[PDB]
Amino acid sequence: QVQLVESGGGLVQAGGSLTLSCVASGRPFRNYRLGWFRQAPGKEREFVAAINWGGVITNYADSVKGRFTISRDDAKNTVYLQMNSLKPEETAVYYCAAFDSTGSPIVRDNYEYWGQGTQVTV
Amino acid sequence: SVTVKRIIDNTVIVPKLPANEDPVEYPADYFRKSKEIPLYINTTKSLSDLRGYVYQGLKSGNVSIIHVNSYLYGALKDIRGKLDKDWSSFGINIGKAGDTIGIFDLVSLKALDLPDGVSDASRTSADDKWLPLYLLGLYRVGRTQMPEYRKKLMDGLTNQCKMINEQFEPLVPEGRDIFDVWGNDSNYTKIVAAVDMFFHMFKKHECASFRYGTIVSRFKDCAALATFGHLCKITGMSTEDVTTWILNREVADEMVQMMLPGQEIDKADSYMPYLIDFGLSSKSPYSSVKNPAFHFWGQLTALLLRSTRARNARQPDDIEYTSLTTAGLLYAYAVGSSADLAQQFCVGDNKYTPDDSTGGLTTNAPPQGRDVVEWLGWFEDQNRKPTPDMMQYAKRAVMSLQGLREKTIGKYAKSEFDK
Amino acid sequence: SVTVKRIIDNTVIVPKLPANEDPVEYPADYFRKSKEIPLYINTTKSLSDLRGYVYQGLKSGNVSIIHVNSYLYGALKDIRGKLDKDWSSFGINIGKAGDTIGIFDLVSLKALDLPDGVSDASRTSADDKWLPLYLLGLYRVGRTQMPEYRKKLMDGLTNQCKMINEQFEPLVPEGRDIFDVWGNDSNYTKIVAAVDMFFHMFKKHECASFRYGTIVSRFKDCAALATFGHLCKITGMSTEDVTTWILNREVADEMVQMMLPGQEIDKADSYMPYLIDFGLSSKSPYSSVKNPAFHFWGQLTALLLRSTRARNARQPDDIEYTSLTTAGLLYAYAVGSSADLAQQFCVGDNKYTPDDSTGGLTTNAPPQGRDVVEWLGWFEDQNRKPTPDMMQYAKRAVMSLQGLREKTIGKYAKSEFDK
Amino acid sequence: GQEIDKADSYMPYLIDFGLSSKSPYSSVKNPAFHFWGQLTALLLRSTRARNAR
RNA sequence: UUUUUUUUUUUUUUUUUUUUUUUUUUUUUUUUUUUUUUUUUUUUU
Repeated sequence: QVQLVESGGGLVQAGGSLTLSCVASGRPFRNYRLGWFRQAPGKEREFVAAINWGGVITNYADSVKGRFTISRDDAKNTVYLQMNSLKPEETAVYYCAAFDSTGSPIVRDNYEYWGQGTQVTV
Repeated sequence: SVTVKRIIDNTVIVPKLPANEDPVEYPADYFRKSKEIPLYINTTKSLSDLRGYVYQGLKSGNVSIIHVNSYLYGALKDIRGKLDKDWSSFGINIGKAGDTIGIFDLVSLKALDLPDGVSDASRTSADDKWLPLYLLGLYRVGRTQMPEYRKKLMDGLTNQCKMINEQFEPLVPEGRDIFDVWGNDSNYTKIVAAVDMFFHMFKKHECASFRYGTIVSRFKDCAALATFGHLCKITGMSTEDVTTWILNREVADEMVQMMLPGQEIDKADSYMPYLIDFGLSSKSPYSSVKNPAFHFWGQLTALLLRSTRARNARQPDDIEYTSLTTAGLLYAYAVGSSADLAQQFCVGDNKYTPDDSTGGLTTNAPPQGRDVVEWLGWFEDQNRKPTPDMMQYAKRAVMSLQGLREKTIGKYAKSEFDK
Repeated sequence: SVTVKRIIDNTVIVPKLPANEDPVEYPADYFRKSKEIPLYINTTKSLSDLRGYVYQGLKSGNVSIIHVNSYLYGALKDIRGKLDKDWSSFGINIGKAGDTIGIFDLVSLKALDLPDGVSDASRTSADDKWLPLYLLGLYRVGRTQMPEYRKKLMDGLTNQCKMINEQFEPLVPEGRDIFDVWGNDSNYTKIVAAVDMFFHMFKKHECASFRYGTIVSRFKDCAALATFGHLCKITGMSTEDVTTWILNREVADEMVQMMLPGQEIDKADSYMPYLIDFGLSSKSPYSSVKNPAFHFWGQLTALLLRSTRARNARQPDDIEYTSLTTAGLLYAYAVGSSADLAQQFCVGDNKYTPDDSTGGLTTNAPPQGRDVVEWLGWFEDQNRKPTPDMMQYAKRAVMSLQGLREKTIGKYAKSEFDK
Repeated sequence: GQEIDKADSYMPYLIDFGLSSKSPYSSVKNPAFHFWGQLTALLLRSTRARNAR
């Protein structure tokens, strides 16, 4: 098993930057995909960004390309994700997810582990 | 390098030969740079997609090694074992406490950065059982170009027939060329090495049969070391005693080369036996290519001491066959004459009491033990020429050998002493 | 472990070899944890359902081992015997007083926690008679990969033809691969071992024929012990006398390994002979794989003493063939020369009276009995080299041997002394 | 001065590079050396010399 | 009339390849192509 803790959320000014982090506990010494998701008020959980295990392959949703950046330090077993140029459409609860393999899916049914999530209001 | 002159006109000559580096890479010199070995793999497609990918790809001549790696991952990802004791190797603590360790805890997972392929349905999870066993077995099958020894595919076919009665090889006869390329993908070798290394620790796992096909990865390109074990077993002498019976300078340099002190060659479960497929080393230090005189010397001495494995051991090129053979003759003759029979168990607390009142001076007789210091002296009393009893002994050992292959030390010894 | 240095530059070297644990598990070390062995079985479906399950499953290539276990249970459940005396083994009192004991009193019944299968009718209770005999016989048939020795299926077919004249094997020729997997189900082996253990006590049962096929479970992976019995029989010497004629250190360690004092190796009816199929031990201590030098030494000595079984005994790998062979030569020569003929019955109370007035000093002659303390001394008087009468004796023993298999100690001895 | 001892040099390819039209190290310009050394090797249990011309 | 290597040139000259290997070794096993129910002349009165 693996536990994920999201950290770094809050409110920010319309147009401001922010960087969420997700800390993994349990078994970090094994293949596990890392992706960020979000869910807006009355909106189904959608994909935001993902990163493979090695830390070379990544992908972003169209709504956030250019702005957001994803990264991971598996030594400290975490995964940061810069969120520059925020917008009130960016307001949602952001979840950190893991699915054990060697890649990063674009769906929410590909993951196996989920954090509790942090609120982000803009 | 010493000055050489031509005596007819005092002209100085510089005898020089072409040089070949061919350096040697030890495993522990890899881990002081990187504290982990990566496995490049693609985790995009799903398991049941890869099953038809490699099944329909196997049935035809086309298959992507990326797909059999990516399929072998998820096909072997949920296999585990509970460690009785800790497991660490070259500064890598793979297992901590009582926590279970999987088959890919040994390596680190990275992402490969695609083959279009072709899919198939109706392929259930009953093929996830043996398709890894198959793909692993073809690594061992596809390393030998002999027509009948490559018929280990019948034993992979059999070992999978044990898993499912109606298993028949999903590969065309031309397939004898299909899995020969798999051994060139670094990640596939990093898979088979992790499978064998895992199943060596967890020995009685229900999936231990998977080790078939990966067992050829253990101590691959490490023959000379196995000849040192075979000699230390056939002679019955300790490693330190056998080490003294090295009388050739080349075998001395090679024996110093193999026994560098920080390569975990004595650990039971270590990364060392898989230094080639893991990529810890590109030129093994324990091969019979970098230790030729040791392979020839130890194998020949074993053969003279009634060995069976040595009858087919291959004779290396460009070594001192004469000096090496004489050394093996004195060694094998010493071990042969000195059986060193000694009483082990007694009944009425009566042991053999040797008689010291034998003073007729039975000199000019070979030594009584297996000490090198005495056999070199006796050999000096023989003018450093093998006595007719030594040559006759070797003839007795090599005669009645039949079915000998060419370029083997069995046919060499037979052709040398049997006349 | 003693310090070794290279004399050219005083450099210290540490000769070390790869290590392999391969520990040894004794049977009595299993019963101090669990005081009973379980048999995992499924008791859901009925007997007459399982009869068609395994009959129609046998006729085809598909059959569930769970169904042949669950069928063998109820098919053998109502078989019994009356104990003349008590029966206990490893702290398990299986039989109490005069009460009858069944075939599954030996193990404890647990529930297996399913195969869909397929059923059949018209199969009466006349197939419950021999279907257990069949399924048990295929365990013995399916353990040998030789094409003509696997034709023990003709003797199972015959032994069931004795039960019912019109019995013909309900298995396809491809079936040569069907029952080869049955030996991997722990509960099936726990069935055959209980059948053989039961029918060893109740010897003249009307269903004792069932022991055919299960007899290969008794002392399975326990060859070296049987070579100790074969040597103690061929030599004609006691176990303690033969134990003294061990002159090799390896055979000493192995002989100490087999003779641990709490494993019931001397009890007539015990759990020890079935320590492998019962799961009491995963690595037998009495195998010719953990006792190689004992197997080679005892088998070779027997062969030199006119043995027939040894003509086909296999030659292990990585042992001291030279020292072991010399030991077997001195032992077999001692037993061969010292027939020790002595008068046993007399008529007019006249016995052979040896003459002690022989004082011409007939020295330099071999000892008169079979004492090791004297033959080691005589052998020392022979400079620890086999005399030409010993080598000639061995040549006399191994010559005229024909039809010898490769890798056997018969062809080894013939190739060693017959020249 | 021909770099016959250097590990990586232009010398081993003096023929295809056109550095030399008649090699100095051939068994055509050094016949007695080829015969002598090859025969001595063969007498010292060589395998390559069994087919040397 | 000849000519008198069933010699021939242009370098060359392992029916040598270096990519690493190298028991037509894999052993998880387990190793009488032994087996038990008596029996044990392909003996008969």
